[PDB]
Amino acid sequence: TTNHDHHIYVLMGVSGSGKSAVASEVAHQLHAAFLDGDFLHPRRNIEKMASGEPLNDDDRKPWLQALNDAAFAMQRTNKVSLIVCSALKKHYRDLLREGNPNLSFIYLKGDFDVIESRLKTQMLVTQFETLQEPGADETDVLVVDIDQPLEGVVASTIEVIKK
Amino acid sequence: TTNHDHHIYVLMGVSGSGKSAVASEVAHQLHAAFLDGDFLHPRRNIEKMASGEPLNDDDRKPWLQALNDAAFAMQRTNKVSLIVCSALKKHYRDLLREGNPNLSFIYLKGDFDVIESRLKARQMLVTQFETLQEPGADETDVLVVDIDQPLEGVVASTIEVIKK
Ligand SMILES: [Cl-]
Ligand SMILES: [Cl-]
Repeated sequence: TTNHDHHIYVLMGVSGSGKSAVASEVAHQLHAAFLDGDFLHPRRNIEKMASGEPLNDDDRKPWLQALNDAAFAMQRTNKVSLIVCSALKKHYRDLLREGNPNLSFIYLKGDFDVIESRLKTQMLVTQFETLQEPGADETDVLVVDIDQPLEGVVASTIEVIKK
Repeated sequence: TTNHDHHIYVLMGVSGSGKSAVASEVAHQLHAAFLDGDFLHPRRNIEKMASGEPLNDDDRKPWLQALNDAAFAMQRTNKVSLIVCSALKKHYRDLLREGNPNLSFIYLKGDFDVIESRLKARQMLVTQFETLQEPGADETDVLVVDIDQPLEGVVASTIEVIKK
């Protein structure tokens, strides 16, 4: 039931890296399916998040699981699928990869100053702390330079789904 | 924690009535948020479908819960949220309504002739119209939109209805 011709792109990166804005535009340009993963967070996680707490590994497990099922669902009937999901850790990425050999990552990149100077500084401090940038041991990960205008980021995102 | 200034629109109707393609154009045209409900079925249902097995109320219960949750999550940070769900039974509509007084439906409506032919160009269909319970006078949060129009026409009509 995996359609190896079909593909899922997880747009990943810290909060404020413009993930949603990119995925939406790219998806309209490409007529792709699009799922903002924030929406799948379980009520508990949002309470915690909204209250001002940063989540941990076990808060995210059930969420990542939910993204995994939705990628599977989406690759059934869409040639190209986009999922916004921060996927900060390598272990989280692995959870998304399971049973999804046709799923890969677009890492919308930038460092602390760019992002901050793009915009709660603390939230942002903790994301970068949690971020584990994917090394040479993750073959299915492409990177986009977000130190550019939205339109250029979208286009680089496009040239990478089409490369 | 519902936010009454924000609103969720669920596009209902039988498969082939164009739900997803309409929602996308509207969502993009309105900088609105958009969730195609099909993507939230559990593995369970998706494996079943892969086996040409058409679902019953039970397969749908957890799917509909998941949707209800997404609706709520979506309305935290979006003035306008769009969700695609065929939602043919009244009981499913109420299942979406729970805790979401701020969610209504856009019933994308057309006779069988009109959807039949959209499908051929892409049995379940007859069955579908069969399962479809049309929302009566007692469902007050239901707007209807005629789909025997050019898609741009249908898109324009769904926006008209949301701005009402
Ligand atoms: Cl972001
Ligand atoms: Cl449809």
